[PDB]
Amino acid sequence: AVDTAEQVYISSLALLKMLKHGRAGVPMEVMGLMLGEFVDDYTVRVIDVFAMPQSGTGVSVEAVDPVFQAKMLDMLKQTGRPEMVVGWYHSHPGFGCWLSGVDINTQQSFEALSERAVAVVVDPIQSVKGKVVIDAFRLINANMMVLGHEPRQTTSNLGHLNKPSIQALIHGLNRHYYSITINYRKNELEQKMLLNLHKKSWMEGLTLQDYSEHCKHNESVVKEMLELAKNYNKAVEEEDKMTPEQLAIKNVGKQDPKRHLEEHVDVLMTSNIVQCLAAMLDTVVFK
Amino acid sequence: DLYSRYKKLQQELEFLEVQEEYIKDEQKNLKK
Amino acid sequence: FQRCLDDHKYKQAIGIALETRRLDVFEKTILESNDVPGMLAYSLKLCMSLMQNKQFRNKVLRVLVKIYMNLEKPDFINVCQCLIFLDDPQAVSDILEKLVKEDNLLMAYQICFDLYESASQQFLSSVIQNLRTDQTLKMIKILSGEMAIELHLQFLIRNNNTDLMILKNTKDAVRNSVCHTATVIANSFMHCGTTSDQFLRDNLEWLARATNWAKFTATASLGVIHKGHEKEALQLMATYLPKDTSPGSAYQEGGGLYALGLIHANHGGDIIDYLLNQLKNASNDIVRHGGSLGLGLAAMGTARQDVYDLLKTNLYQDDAVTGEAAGLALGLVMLGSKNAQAIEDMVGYAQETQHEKILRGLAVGIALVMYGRMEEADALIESLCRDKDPILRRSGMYTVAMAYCGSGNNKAIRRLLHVAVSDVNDDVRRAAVESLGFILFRTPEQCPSVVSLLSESYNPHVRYGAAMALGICCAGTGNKEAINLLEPMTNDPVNYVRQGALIASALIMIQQTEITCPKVNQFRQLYSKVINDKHDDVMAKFGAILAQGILDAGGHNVTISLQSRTGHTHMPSVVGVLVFTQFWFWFPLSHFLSLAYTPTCVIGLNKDLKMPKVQYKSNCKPSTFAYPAPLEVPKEKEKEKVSTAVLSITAKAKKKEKEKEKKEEEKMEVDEAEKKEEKEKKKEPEPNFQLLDNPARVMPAQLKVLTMPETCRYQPFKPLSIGGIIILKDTSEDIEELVEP
Ligand SMILES: [Zn+2]
Repeated sequence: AVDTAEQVYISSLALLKMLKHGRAGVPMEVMGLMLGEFVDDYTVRVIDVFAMPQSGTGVSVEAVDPVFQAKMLDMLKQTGRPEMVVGWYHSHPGFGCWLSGVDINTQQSFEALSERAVAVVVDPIQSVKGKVVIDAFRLINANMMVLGHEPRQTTSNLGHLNKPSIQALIHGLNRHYYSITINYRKNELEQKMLLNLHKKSWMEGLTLQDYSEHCKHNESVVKEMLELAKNYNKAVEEEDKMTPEQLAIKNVGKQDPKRHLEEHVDVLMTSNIVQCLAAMLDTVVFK
Repeated sequence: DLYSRYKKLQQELEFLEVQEEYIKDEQKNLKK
Repeated sequence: FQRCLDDHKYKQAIGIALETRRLDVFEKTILESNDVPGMLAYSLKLCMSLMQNKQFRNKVLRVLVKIYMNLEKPDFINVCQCLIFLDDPQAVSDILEKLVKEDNLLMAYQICFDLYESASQQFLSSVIQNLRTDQTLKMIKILSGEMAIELHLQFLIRNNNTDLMILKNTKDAVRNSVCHTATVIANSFMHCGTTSDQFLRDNLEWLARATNWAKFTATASLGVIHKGHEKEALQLMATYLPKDTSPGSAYQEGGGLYALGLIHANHGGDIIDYLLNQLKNASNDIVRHGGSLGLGLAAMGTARQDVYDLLKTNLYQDDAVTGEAAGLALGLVMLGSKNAQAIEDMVGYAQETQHEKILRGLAVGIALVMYGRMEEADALIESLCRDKDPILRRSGMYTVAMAYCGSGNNKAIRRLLHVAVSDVNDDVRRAAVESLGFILFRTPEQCPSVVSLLSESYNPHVRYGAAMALGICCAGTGNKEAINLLEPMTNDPVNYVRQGALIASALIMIQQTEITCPKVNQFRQLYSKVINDKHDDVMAKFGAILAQGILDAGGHNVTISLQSRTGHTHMPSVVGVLVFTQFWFWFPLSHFLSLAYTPTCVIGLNKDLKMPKVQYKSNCKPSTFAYPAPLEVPKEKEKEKVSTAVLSITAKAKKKEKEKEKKEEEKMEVDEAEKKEEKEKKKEPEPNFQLLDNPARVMPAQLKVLTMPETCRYQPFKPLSIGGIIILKDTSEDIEELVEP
C-alpha cells in the first residue's frame, strides 16, 4: 500500500486560468486553489481552478481564507458542479519550480487534511515561447529513510517526461518531495473550436493585396538575386582542386551556392502564382 | 526454377513499391 | 498444354495450370505417367510458400489429398501438412481409426505426436471428441498431449548448463534500487522449465528485501521454473495456498494463483475449475489479478463459456486495478473466436469507463479476440483506427497485426505504416512499427530492408519500436544484418531506446556460439559493461540484466520461434511475445515470454515408454560448435613493476657484464632443452562425428547435418533432418537399456 508512478490530468480550462492569473500578478507570487476529483489510486484529475485574494504575507497557510473558501464552494455547488479540492498552486517568477520552506509547510497542512493534495508550481515569465514550465509535486515522508523514497514500481514510464533537472534537485528533490507526471485531458469539440476560432480568415482567402506593392515586391527580390547570381557565377567557374571536400567545408557561411539560391526562387514562385490564380478566379466567379 | 523465379520477382516488386511509397510519404511529413 | 504434355517436363505445365485457376489440369499432371510422382512435394511447397489467397488455396490443398488417399500409403505427411489447414476434425479421426484397424500402431503413433506439436487448440479437442465415438486409450494420451509434456520435462531435468556465477556477478552489482525485480526475472528465464531452486533457497534474505510488488513477481517466477510440472506442481504450491501464507500479504497469494496459470498453460483440467472456484471465493483486490490472469491463461483458446461469463462480471466491477487483469484474460479465453458479443461488449465498455489502465487491458484483449482471420476483421480494423481515443487507435494497430500474422499483404503493410509516419500520439507510432515483425516474420529477408531507415528517425519512439521489430521478425536466426543495425542502436543517447536494443539483441542470438556468428562475445561483454557501470541509467541497465536471462534461457536448451516445425504457426509463441512487449505498462507481464520457449531436442521414443539409448552423430563441416563451457576467469593482475629506463653509464656497464658470462657459461657447463610440437599434435585429428544419446540437444542449424548410425541396425521412421520427436523402427530382438531419473 504505497505510491507508484501516478498520473495527473489537468483540464484545458484549468491551464488557461493558471498562467493568465500568474501573468496578471507577475511581481507578487499569486495564489489559488485546485478543484478536481481523486478518481482512483494512481491517477488523479482536476477539472477546475479558481484564484484567491492576495494577502500581505504571500504564499503561506494564512493566505488561504476559510470564509472565502466555503462561500466560493457554495456558489459552485448549484451552478456547474460541486467537487472536492485536490490541491493548490502558486507562482514562482524568478526561478522555475521547487517547493520553498514556506511552500513545504502549507503542503503539510493539506496532506494531513486530504489524501495527497498535489501542489503545482507555475513560472509565467519563463513560460513564454512554445513550452510551459509547469510542474507538480508531492511531499514524501521521512519514515521511509531505510526504504526506497519514491516508492515506484512495475512500469517503464518513469524515465520519460523529465529527468530530474539540476536546478530542481538542488532543493528538496529528491529527499523531501517527488515529481509527478502531467498529461492533458484533451478532447475533440474543444480542440477544434480553439483551432478554428483563433486562426481563421474567410473572405481574406480570395483578396488581392492588389498590385502596387505586389509587383513592386517582384522588383524587390530579383535585384539582389541578380547579384547573388553573379556570386553564384564566381564559385562555379572557380572549381579548383583545393581538396574540394575541404574547400566546401571551410567556407560554410549560410551563403551563395544553394542556400542563398533557390529559396528566393521559391518565394517568387509562391507569391506570383497565388496572386495570378486568385485573379483569374475572380474574373470567373464575378460575372 | 522457371516458375519459382517468376513469383519471387513479383513478391519483391510488390514489396519495393511499398517502400518507395512511404519514404515519399515520410519525406513529405518530415518537412513540417 | 498438350505441348506441355509433349514437353515431358511438367513443371512448365503446372505453372499455367495454377495461373488460370483450373484444377483437373492440376490433377492430370500428377496422375500422369511415371515421371517423378513427388511433383506433389513440389506443389505442396508451392502452395505453402507463395499462395496469397485462402479461398481456392484449400481447394488446391484438398485436391491434393484426393491423390494422397489414392496413393499407396496414406498416413505420413498429408494429414499434418494439409488437413490442419483444412481443419477437418472427423476426417482425421476416421482415417486414424482406419490405421488402427489394420493393426498398424507404429505410424499412427508417429502422426499423433506430429499432430499435437503442430496443430492448435480446439482442433485437437474436436478430433478427440470424435475419437471416443487400450490402444484407443493410447491414442487418447498422445492426442491430449500428456506424455509429450513429461518427456519434454524429462529432457530439461536431465540437461542443465547454467553458470551460477554469471548471475552472482550481476547480483552483487545491484544497489538498493528496484533491480531486484530485474534479477528475479533473469534467473526465472534461464531456469525456465528446469525445476531448479537454488536462488530461492540460498540468498533468501536478499529475496525478502524487495517488496509490495516484487513479492507478486518473485512468486510468479516460481511458476516459471516449474513449467510443465502437471501433478507435482499442484502439491508443490499446496504450501503457498490462498489461505495459508499470510493474512496481511495478498501479493503472496495473488502471485501464487498466477503461478499456477503459468505452469498449466494450454492444459484443461480441474485447475480451471479450481481457479474458477477461488474467483468465486475471492479476497479484495490483488487476489483477483493472479486469479484472473491464471484462469484466462489455463483456459486460453478454449472458448469456454462459464469462465467467460464471470470475467465479464469481474470486468463490470469497474475496479481500477483489476481492469488490466480482466481485459487481458477476457481476450485469452476468446482467442481467435470472432464472437458477436465479445467485440461488442469490450468495444462498448471502452468508452464510458474513466480510467486508462482499463483501456490498456482491453487494448490487447480486443486485438487478441481475433487471430488470423485475414479479411474478417476489416470492419473492426477500420473502426478502431478512426476513433479519437489514442489507446483505441493503438489497439487497432495490434489487431491488424494479429489478424494478418505471417502474410505478405500489401494492404496490411501500406495501412500499418501510413499511420506510423502520420499519427500525432507517439505510443501509437510505436505499436505501428512494432507490428512490422508480426506480419513479416515468415520471410526475414525484408525486415532489415524496411526498418533500417525507420531506425534513424527524429523521435525515439519510432526508434524504439524499430528495434523490437528486429527482435520479433528475425526471431532466433543468425541474421547478422539486424545485428549490423543494432550496433549504433545500443549506443543511443536516449536511455529507453538503448534498453530496447539490448533486449532485441538478446532475442536474436540465443543458442549461438562464436563460430556461429562473431558478434556474440562482443555483446556479452557489452551486456557486462553496461551492467557494471555505476553512472548508467537504471532503465538503461534494466534491459542489460534482462538480456542475461534471455541469452541462456533453459540452460541453452529452449528457443523461441513463432514459426513451428511443419510450416504451421504457433498460437502460444505469438501470444507469448506480444503480451511480453506490454512490459512498459506492467512489469509482471514479462513472464509470458516463457510460453514461447520451444525446446531444442530430438527424442527417439519408439514404443509408449521405450526410449532406447541410441548413439547417433552429427557431421559438422570443419569443426565443432554447440553449447559451450562456463567461464570462471575473474582476474588476477599485478602492477608489480615500473621499468627502470636508466640509459646512463649502465649501457656500457651491462655490456662488459655480458662479456663476463662468455668466460663462465660456455666454458664450464651448459645444457638445457625442451620439446616442440607436442601441443600441436592433438588438435588436428579431432572429431566432427560426435555421437549423442537421445536426450539430445540440437541446434536448429545442425538438424540437416546429423546422421543416423547406418552401422547400427536400429533405424528411425521419419526422415531425420528436423528436430522434435521421431520414433525408432526397432528391427531385430533383445531390446534393453531404458533410463529414467
Ligand atoms: Zn512557493
